[PDB]
Amino acid sequence: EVPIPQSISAEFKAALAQYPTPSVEEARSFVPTTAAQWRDYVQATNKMQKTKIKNMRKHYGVTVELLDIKGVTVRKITPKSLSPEFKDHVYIDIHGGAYVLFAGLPSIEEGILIAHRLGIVVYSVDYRMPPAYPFPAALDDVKHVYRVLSQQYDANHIFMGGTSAGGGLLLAFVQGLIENGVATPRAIYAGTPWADLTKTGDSLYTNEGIDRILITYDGTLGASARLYAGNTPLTHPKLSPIYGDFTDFPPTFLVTGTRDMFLSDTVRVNRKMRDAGVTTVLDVYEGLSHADYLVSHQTPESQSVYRQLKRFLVGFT
Amino acid sequence: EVPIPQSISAEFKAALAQYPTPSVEEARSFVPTTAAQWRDYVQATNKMQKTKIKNMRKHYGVTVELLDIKGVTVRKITPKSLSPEFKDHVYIDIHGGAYVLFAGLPSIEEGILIAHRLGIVVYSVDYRMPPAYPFPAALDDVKHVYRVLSQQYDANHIFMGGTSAGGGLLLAFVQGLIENGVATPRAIYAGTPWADLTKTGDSLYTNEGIDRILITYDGTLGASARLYAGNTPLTHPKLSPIYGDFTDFPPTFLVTGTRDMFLSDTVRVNRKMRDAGVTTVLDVYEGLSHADYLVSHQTPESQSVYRQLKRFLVGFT
Ligand SMILES: [Cl-]
Ligand SMILES: [Cl-]
Ligand SMILES: [Cl-]
Repeated sequence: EVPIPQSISAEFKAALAQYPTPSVEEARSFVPTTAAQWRDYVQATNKMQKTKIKNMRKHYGVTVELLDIKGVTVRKITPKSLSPEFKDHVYIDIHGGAYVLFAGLPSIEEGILIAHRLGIVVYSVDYRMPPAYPFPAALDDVKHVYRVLSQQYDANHIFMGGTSAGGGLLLAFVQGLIENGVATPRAIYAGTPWADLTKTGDSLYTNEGIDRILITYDGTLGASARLYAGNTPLTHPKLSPIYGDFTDFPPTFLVTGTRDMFLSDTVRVNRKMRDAGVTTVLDVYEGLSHADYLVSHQTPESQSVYRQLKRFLVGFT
Repeated sequence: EVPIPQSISAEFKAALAQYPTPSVEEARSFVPTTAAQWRDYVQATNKMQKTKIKNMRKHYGVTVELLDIKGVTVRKITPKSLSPEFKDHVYIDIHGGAYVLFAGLPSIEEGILIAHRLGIVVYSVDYRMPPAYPFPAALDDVKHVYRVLSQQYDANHIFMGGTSAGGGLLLAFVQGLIENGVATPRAIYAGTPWADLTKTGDSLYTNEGIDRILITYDGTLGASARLYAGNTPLTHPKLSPIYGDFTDFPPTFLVTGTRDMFLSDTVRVNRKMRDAGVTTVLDVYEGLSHADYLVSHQTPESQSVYRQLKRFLVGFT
């Protein structure tokens, strides 16, 4: 069949060995259909994640300050020391979770890694999600936070980033800034972005059962897309920003992996950006699934992701 | 459950639909193990490729001149229209063919595309191959041709590129220049390089039966590696340049695709280059198999490859 990737770090090999190869069958059949089933999936998953966040916060020694910005919950994450290159810049993090998971403290996982590994202050947006708040609630929240932080720091001193759903939301958001004539962030990061909610990217098929994190589109992933979308067609560019326009995008850093089910959508975004004359850096990791650099963040591969992101953003300071 | 990639061009869809792709079992089914077999296989395959070349020549209207450079056959390819930015620059092409295919006129397939689409004079090296001339004959040939051309043009006015085996050979060649303190070419291109002759890259397993050009390692591909290597262990860095040092490499453009069995080798090379401070641009195409931009060159995808390569190299003139 398929061995653990032989050329990856021994640390990452150990990480992969410790999860059983989960079941495509069991992932496909897991689909909430009632309000109580969605609520409990979300609440139980978030409770599990909150413990990880507490440990990470203590480990890296970051401060986490709970704010309200124009009615949006935001957590400001400050590392023990800051990189001099990022003086007077800040980073706005848009978390992932397939548009249904990781509200509250669980939202700040990547935000902690960014703050600590880049040495930059991070504002992680705790945006609204279905079932209660489907599209466009999350987009409205990001807009309202950016309007405040852009006035306080200047657009050209703001970096933004997000993984997975947060990456897709970010692309949709920047598309909206551009079509409304509003100044964009200096540079952005999209980690394995959910750039198309439909089952269109080839790797959704070919890395089914290979991506150890997403596993398949056909269970909660597609169902989470439909819940977020409501009666909006899934090809609407603010749901699926691959279908929007990338003209005038700020320089973008895109991360994915050879086993990632969102490999295709990440490279589709890269291609459409380059065709629009956008500056991009694509960084694809051997052997890596969707967001593996988050899931297994104490690996050389994870360190590499944030090292290369730092080098990229430093270039625009 | 593996549909034709839905977002690729109509032209590339027609190309994939109409191609009769061998099963993995067929491609394993057999493999030359004697002289009759290797010579028969090579001749038959080369005959078909010769047809493609004669037709591409006619279609693109390039001029081909037959050269002998220190006993090495080289074909000089001049397009009907030259790009002004490439005045006094030339390109050296190192063809692919798994180190056994496409000697003779068949060798110039990518050289034609490069000459026409970049508008640059191309020297395509017709290097010696097994079974008659195993490693290091091809590498010696490239060495000889570069010495003469570098004298003629200056190294900073030479670009070099290669696809598949030719890409691997070019990486090995450039490592050798650097360890001997010899001035390297200005910038280089490696298209889906064979950077590791062992079955190590994860995509050799995961894109088995998905990559429509290579299909599987475990047929003629792995056999061709062993024929080329002879009794040299496959991890020798001049066979498998992923195991060499990429420090001081010139800026490199790397191309691959999400279905490519050499996706992994390509991104492994990219990661070692970036870790060694090398400037790279990585361009991954949705839905594309090994060298699909050559096999199906009359597609928007293929045009995009060379458009992006041209942009990259023009930046270094
Ligand atoms: Cl997610
Ligand atoms: Cl890149
Ligand atoms: Cl080849």
